[PDB]
Amino acid sequence: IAREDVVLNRILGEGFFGEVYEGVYTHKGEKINVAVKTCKDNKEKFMSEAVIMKNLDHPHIVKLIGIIEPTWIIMELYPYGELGHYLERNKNSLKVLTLVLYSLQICKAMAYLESINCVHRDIAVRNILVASPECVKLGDFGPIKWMSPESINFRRFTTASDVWMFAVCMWEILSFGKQPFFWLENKDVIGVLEKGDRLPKPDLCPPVLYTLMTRCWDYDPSDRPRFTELVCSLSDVYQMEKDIA
Ligand SMILES: CN(c1ncccc1CNc1nc(Nc2ccc3c(c2)CC(=O)N3)ncc1C(F)(F)F)S(C)(=O)=O
Repeated sequence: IAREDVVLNRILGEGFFGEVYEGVYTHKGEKINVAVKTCKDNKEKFMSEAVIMKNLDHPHIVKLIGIIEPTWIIMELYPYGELGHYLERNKNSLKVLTLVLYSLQICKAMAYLESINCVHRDIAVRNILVASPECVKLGDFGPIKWMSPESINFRRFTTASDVWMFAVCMWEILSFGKQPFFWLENKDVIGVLEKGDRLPKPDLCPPVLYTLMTRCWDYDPSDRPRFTELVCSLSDVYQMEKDIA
């Protein structure tokens, strides 16, 4: 990938390491809309996540097109934008079926990541991209109100703590993008969790799906479902909602 093959058109916004731009990438003459991540120990880490994304090849994880070793990461651009904002715009037209579909698609992403003990740390609707109305994609690697107790208290992140956060993300999806614990300030989140209080069931969320969510919010990380079991469960929730629809 040569920099002459990538034209920058506009700022997309501000990423962890530097600016993100949108532009177009052109070897067969096809014009491809891309997001270009840039970088102002953090350079090497910037590169590490890029190499990881280059090796990931999954339908529900954002696609890396190439890397320009001013180091640019050329990612596929999804113009629909973040899932959170997509949900709030279309909350009156979106059906429960589709919201379970989105959760299942991210869970398939996570299940793949789990199989290589790869902890993601930012499974949140703001970090999920809408590729099409029936396809969401998990964004780049990494939020007190999304984190498990053992991450808030001990800065420990495992696949089990990703499962907790995944259930927080499902809560966000079934809530059409509300922020978890928006009635709480950060300081009293862990206190609330220590007591055994959780997020309440969203109005549109089927009870079977909320039971699954509560299992992911087990204070004990060992008791939480694995992502492989969740995919089967949600596949099961999805087929049922589809039959009702
Ligand atoms: C805007 N930013 C993001 N916010 C949330 C998730 C992802 C990004 C940027 N990443 C991507 N962003 C997009 N598309 C996209 C997004 C957000 C909007 C738009 C398009 C239009 C818009 O108005 N907001 N497509 C692919 C990627 C990716 F991941 F593959 F590199 S930022 C804070 O500047 O980093």
